Amino acid sequence: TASHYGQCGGIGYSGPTVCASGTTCQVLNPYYSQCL
Ligand SMILES: *[C@H]1O[C@H](CO)[C@@H](O)[C@H](O)[C@@H]1O
Repeated sequence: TASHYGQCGGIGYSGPTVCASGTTCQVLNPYYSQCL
């Protein structure tokens, strides 16, 4: 799962896009999306 304050789903990020319970993937920039 994506981590809190970690990148959740940006362009190029092939990692876990689904956040952990209690956190939400929020796109801050097109390439940087942070799980808050
Ligand atoms: C927070 O941790 C997760 C794995 O638990 C990463 O995928 C994420 O990019 C960030 O390092």
